[PDB]
Amino acid sequence: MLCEIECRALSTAHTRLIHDFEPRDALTYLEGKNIFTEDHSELISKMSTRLERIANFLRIYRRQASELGPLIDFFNYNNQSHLADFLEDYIDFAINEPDLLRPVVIAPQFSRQMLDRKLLLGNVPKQMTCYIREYHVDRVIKKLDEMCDLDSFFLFLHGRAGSGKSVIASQALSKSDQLIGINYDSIVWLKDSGTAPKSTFDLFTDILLMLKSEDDLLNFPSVEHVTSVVLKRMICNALIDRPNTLFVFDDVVQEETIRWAQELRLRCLVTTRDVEISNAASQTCEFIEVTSLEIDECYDFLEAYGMPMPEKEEDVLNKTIELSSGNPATLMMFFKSCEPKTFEKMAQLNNKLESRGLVGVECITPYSYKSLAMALQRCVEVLSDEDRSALAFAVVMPPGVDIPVKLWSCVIPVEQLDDEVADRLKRLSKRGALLSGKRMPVLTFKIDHIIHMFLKHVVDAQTIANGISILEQRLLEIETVIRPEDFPKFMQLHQKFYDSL
Amino acid sequence: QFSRQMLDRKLLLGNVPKQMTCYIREYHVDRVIKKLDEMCDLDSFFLFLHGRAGSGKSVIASQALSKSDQLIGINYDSIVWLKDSGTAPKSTFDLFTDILLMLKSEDDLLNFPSVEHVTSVVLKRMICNALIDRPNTLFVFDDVVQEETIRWAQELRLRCLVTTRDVEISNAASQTCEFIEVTSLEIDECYDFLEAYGMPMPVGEKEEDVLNKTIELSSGNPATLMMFFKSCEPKTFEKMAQLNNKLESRGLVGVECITPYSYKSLAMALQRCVEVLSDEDRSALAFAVVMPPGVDIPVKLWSCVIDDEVADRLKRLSKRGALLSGKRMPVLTFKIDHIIHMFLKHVVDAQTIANGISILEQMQLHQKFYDSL
Amino acid sequence: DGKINDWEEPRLDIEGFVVDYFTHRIRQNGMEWFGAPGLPSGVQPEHEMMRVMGTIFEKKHAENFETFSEQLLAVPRISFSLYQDVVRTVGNAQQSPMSYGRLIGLISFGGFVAAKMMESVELQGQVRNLFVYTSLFIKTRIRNNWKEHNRSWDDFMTLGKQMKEDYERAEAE
Ligand SMILES: Nc1ncnc2c1ncn2[C@@H]1O[C@H](COP(=O)(O)OP(=O)(O)OP(=O)(O)O)[C@@H](O)[C@H]1O
Ligand SMILES: Nc1ncnc2c1ncn2[C@@H]1O[C@H](COP(=O)(O)OP(=O)(O)OP(=O)(O)O)[C@@H](O)[C@H]1O
Ligand SMILES: [Mg+2]
Ligand SMILES: [Mg+2]
Repeated sequence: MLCEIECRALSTAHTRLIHDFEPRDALTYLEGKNIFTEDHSELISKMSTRLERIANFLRIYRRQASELGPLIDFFNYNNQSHLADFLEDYIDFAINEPDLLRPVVIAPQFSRQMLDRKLLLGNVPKQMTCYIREYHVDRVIKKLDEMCDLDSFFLFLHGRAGSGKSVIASQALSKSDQLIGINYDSIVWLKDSGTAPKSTFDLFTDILLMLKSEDDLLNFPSVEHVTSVVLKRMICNALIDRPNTLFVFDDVVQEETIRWAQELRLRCLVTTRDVEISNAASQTCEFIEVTSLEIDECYDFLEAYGMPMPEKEEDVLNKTIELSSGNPATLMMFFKSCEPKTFEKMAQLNNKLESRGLVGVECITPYSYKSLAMALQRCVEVLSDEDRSALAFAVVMPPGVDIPVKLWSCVIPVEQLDDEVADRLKRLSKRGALLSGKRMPVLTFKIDHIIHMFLKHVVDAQTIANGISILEQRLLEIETVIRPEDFPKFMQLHQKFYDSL
Repeated sequence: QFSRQMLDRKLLLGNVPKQMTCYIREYHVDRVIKKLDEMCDLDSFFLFLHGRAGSGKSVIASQALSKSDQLIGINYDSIVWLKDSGTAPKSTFDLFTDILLMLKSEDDLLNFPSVEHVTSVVLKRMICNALIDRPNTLFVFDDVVQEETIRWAQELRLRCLVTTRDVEISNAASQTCEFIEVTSLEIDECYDFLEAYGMPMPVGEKEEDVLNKTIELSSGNPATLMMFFKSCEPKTFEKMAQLNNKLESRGLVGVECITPYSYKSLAMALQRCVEVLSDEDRSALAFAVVMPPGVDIPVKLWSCVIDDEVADRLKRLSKRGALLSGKRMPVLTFKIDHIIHMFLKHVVDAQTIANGISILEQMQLHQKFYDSL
Repeated sequence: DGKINDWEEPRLDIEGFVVDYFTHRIRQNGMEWFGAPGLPSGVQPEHEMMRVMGTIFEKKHAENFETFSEQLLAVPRISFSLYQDVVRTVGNAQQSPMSYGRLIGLISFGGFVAAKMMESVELQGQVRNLFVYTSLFIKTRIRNNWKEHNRSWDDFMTLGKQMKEDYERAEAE
């Protein structure tokens, strides 16, 4: 049995083998060195095509051979030293001059054509070319490049629903010309979105089908009554033929997927909303959060996708940006909704959002859900009993404020004290990016506009009242900066907001 | 790095979990390796890695097989690792169906990924036949609960490494039996452990008092410590102190959370440990709550709360789950760890404590404690 | 016995034929499968013919297209075994495992289901899986057959051209 490196070599040699390798030339010889049995030979010789034979030949060789020597020797024995040297070189570089292997041996042989093929066969979604959040796309690329030589790993691209994780993941893989081909030998992109108990299992049944996409699948087994161990063993077996595969698990919700990926020792790029699932790992974990688009980033977005570019006209735009809350998913739900190109009809929308929720700006963009709301519903349904409640009472709070704990400790339901409100608030920001916070000068939390617009039309308004006037009882018992302890005396600073209910 | 890759592919095919490297309790790991090495040539044996739920058995087991190709390579040809956790009657059959499947070839498996409906007796005949085409194989039965697993193992003459919370399951093995106890972590270890994972590391009594308070409240439980570790963000002693008081107030549920471990808290873990005790012990222990934790208590004292039908019915709890610990020489005394107490204190129905209380005042060396209840 | 055939050429990967027809049929419904992978060299001549045949086919053989689509969509998640169960009848009945007829039928039926799936974000994200299942189900059958039964894309192309005309010839009679 070969190791991954010895298999990468064969893989890298493919281009050469397809040109002048005829598996039959090697049968008598390998039978002689006791590597192939007469059966392996017929399983190989019988195929109707040379590529078919090469494919059968390589599966048996990876299983039976214990090193490339016999194959290297064979090629010199058949006067095809050009193939035997390539395999011998690859290995000598791999062992004695790594990090030179890719530059010298691997990279030389690889074209954009081959790269775009790997992507198709990998099921990678077509790369968006309009707006390209360069910073993030290159962070992914840089990290996938420095991690590429770890046996297995987890690169987490986490962020709020719609932040643009998926789009980024695709761009990083489609944009680079090194990653898929040089850094990694191939890729497998699969969308999870599992929520049921058998979701992870179904996920990995596909991975199995994926890794055996070029095997005989005439009698591929129904897996309805197969156990998890068996599914795994089968995936491990199939992995030998697929060295250095990058697995992209799109939209992971259940920590089970992380667990399986780890047991299978895969190299992974995971896109998720709940970074806490990474806690299931014991493997090397790296992260990159897809944060909300900055103020000027929303502009770049609005620019390339049509929208004009600005006194009182600018204000109107700044309002979209405030309501969009830097969420690319929501920002896009605007463009497709603003028939005109006038900041007017644009304003129409903005207002409608201020009048109905987000359901107003309902749409049919390339995103999965109709309204970012439905997309947030799921995040909410995966929260703890307590958190889902704490998150509910955050309704009664101004969007875009750096309000400190004691102030939150009012509306959020619960020796020690209310450090726990901080804990619940720290979780709603970790598991869904529903809220956020800053370490200093003094620890605080914030609730963005879109997530406030969401929270509004989701709780029997009889809960807002009960709370808004339960703060109206905590204010009496006691600007771009944080209100000092002497300020949590009043809530009138934000009255245009605390009263417009 | 080929011999490394080979060792690692053999491990990946054996369902061996990827070993944890950040922290390695070298003593126990080397111990398992050494013994497995000196037993490799028998016909069938039973190395028993036993310890409290989450003391680090499973983790050590993989580290043992993952260090070098000494075991999986020289001493043994291949390995098969399966997590049992069996609790029902057909469980053993189900566990060995997986064994059978783990033994066939790749094409075999593909064409028949499930076992036909056969009798447990027939299955064993099949396992037995499949076992000749696979010599010198080390089997690892992770989390064995029922003795039947061990007995079927003997019936098949398998060389096994077994991880279990209950040492008694070995009273089914007739041949070779070696043991290795996975004890709680000494203060030293907990420090190396917490350190390895970038935990603070004290400067001064005040900070040390905090770390030791945490070290104490977990009785050196790797699983609970790790839960503490990942629950400690900021990652400062002020936060540590915060967690510490959350435990002493709410119980093991205070640091409940996702970790490599399959249970969110030792609570759920121990819950099943209890469930597998003679109703007599499931209540013999479910009383020891109203007692001072960490303190050595001699039978005579214990008698007053649970003698010989109390000097051993309590000795069991120490062998079946490690919920208590026996200590003889000088006096035969049994102590309950703080972690265990924290467990009972919040499970033993709110009232069975108040009644065990009264019938106990027949003590104040532990004033702050007894009062607490 | 030999050396690199039509169907073995990168530009003719069966996945290209499938992603394409799927993207196509879906557009013929106003919808647009934004999740579709990208074609390494854009739409190919052989891809266009597939659309034609795939179109001719859905018409004259739409028989069980809605019955089968029903069976496929009657589950929270579509699978490969289920998919194989449903489609082991599309294109052939009671034969080479992959005749031009079966190929067309499978891709035609696949694109059809792809559209229905799109008309519902719940059953949407699965178009990706249907793409895989359709690609693999054909792939393993063109494998050890097309060479010995004398099939190829060029041949298909020759046959597609005639069928295309003979069909438009009748559309005006
Ligand atoms: N660069 C971009 N160009 C166009 N639309 C974009 C871009 N980045 C994000 N979007 C918008 O956000 C969604 C696309 O990206 P993406 O699906 O990554 O968000 P997401 O974080 O993956 O969603 P979820 O978190 O629910 O998986 C769609 O609304 C899409 O239009
Ligand atoms: N280096 C380490 N050594 C031991 N445990 C560790 C280490 N790093 C983290 N842990 C934590 O230890 C616990 C897992 O240990 P392990 O699986 O042996 O326990 P166990 O004795 O098998 O429990 P059970 O008896 O319930 O199976 C988890 O909380 C895991 O995160
Ligand atoms: Mg996404
Ligand atoms: Mg275990």
